Amino acid sequence: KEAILAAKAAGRSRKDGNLERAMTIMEHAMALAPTNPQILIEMGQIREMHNELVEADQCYVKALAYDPGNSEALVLRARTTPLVSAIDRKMLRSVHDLRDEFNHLQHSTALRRMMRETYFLYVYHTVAIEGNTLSLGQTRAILESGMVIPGKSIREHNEVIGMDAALRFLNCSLLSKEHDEISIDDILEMHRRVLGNADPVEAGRIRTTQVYTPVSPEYVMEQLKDIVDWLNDESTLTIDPIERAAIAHYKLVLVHPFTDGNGRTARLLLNLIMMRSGFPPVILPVETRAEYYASLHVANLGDLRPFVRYVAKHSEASIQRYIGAMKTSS
Amino acid sequence: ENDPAKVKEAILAAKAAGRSRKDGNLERAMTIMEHAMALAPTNPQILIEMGQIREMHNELVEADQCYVKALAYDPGNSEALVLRARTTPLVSAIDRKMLRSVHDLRDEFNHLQHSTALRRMMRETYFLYVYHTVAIEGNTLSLGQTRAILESGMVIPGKSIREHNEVIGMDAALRFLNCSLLSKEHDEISIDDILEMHRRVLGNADPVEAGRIRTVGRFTPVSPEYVMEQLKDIVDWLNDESTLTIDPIERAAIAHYKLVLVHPFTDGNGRTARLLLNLIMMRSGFPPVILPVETRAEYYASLHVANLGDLRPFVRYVAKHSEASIQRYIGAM
Repeated sequence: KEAILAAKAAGRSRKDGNLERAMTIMEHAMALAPTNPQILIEMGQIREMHNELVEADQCYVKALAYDPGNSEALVLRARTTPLVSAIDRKMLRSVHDLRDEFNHLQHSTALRRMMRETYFLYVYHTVAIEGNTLSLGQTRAILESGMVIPGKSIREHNEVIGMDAALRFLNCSLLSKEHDEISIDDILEMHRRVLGNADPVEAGRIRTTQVYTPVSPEYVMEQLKDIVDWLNDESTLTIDPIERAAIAHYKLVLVHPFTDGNGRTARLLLNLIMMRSGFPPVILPVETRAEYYASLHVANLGDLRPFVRYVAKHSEASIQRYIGAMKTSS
Repeated sequence: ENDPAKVKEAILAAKAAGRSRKDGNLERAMTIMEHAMALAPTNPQILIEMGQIREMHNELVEADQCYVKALAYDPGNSEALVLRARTTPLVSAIDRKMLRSVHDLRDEFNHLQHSTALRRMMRETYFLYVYHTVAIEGNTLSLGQTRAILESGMVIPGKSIREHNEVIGMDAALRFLNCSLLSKEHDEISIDDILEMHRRVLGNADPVEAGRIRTVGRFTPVSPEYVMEQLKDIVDWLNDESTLTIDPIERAAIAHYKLVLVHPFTDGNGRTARLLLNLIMMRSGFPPVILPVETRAEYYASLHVANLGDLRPFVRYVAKHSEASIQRYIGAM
């Protein structure tokens, strides 16, 4: 409603009134105002006034997605986009050189720290982000002792077990160098181990219905082939590894080829890709769940950049955290 | 290599006696030959003697069993051969009437009129079946724990996750058996039916291996093509009309035996075999057949004898216990 697109004009000369007042007005605005392009635009330039360029550009993109042809949105975005592109391009450059500077030594307990603790960290987070109520210590207990944890459903245990299986397959098959080509049967097998224990009838099997902002119809095998082909194409080595990974996750989640287990397998694929590219394990932490899902939402509006920024953020914070570990361990 | 001397003097003592007076008799001879048995189970002389003692106490089927083992352990042993020659047609008579008795008791199970007391039992029989069939394979979950997991969706903490998954998987397989493989529209038993049962048996506990057969420009004795083909031979034998003319119980025992010997899966063979047994028995109008874990030894003992060439003890075993099953339902009314 226009109570506050009208006050969006109150916030128009509040925006050319130079005040956190403008911001006030735009915030009560936004909280009450969903997909209305004028409101998004106003919010955008207000953000831009607070030197939030990428957030502003985001507002403009959402406005344009909800309203194709909005020429004010068009002229604002036309100006913001190239800036956002430079910024993102060495966001990537930065995480990459921080990666090259990770590869500075082979110490046995870099093996101990990294491999072991980040393995359990990985499994924990990947199932927790989907809603699993297991703790890290309980996840670890499950993998090492295989006894049952009090208060938890057999389904949660099984999600953990499945993930361990999938990870092991990934490591002892798809992460060798002799395995230079990623097959479609490999994605099927990853899903089969991911979901096997929790749902044996559906694990490793393509869905045979449509799901309820939609997802691709059951034309489905072809897109899987597409993904596989794209991964093995030589041109795709010229793309930034992180963007490559994000795009894999995105393609798979958008195809949504299984009845369940799509997200876990997508993060798995992401992780596979960047590990084959010399990166340590990438953990998308459960505390950032909201951000994660939020950015995926924007990805279905046609903008993959929030998600790329997300994956960048967390592979960088990950590597950064390891370094620090070594530095303290002196 | 060498039996202990005490066995030897057991045999020389027993070779000069066994007569009908008061300074020997039965259990004088028997206790001795039994201590001997306890020290040398595979000694043909002890088996033969023990046998003739059994025959004297009107334990014909057991006597015959002794002779069969003696001849199997000692190929060409004619003492065993002639003794068996006397015992065999009698035990055939005995067995045939056992089977007849079990069959008439099955016929009177099917005339029991379905009530709300019966469906109670039917439902409880799921838990009972799953418990026994997994306990036999070594699962340490209790009947109460099994029931709690299947009926209440509980979980026993501090206990193995794998055992939970085995319980759940078996229950799945059993439900599949009842709601797909018993519909009269099915008739033939396909290879996919056995595969589907295995896929449900092992699905939760070991998903990578479930419904999957264990796996020639080099040496190899095993081949997916060869194991698959042996399975095909099994199913074809099951659906062939000639084999419909044999007693369902014997058909079931032989099925169990054949599957266990091909052993087409990396694991879950025994469970799937008991399942197959049960499927066959149910399509012939029997209630589920529960081979109780309390009788585990007997179970394997009979299977032992099967590998010596004699499927009769096993047949007698499954007959005994389907009779106890039907009896479970009959007696509860």
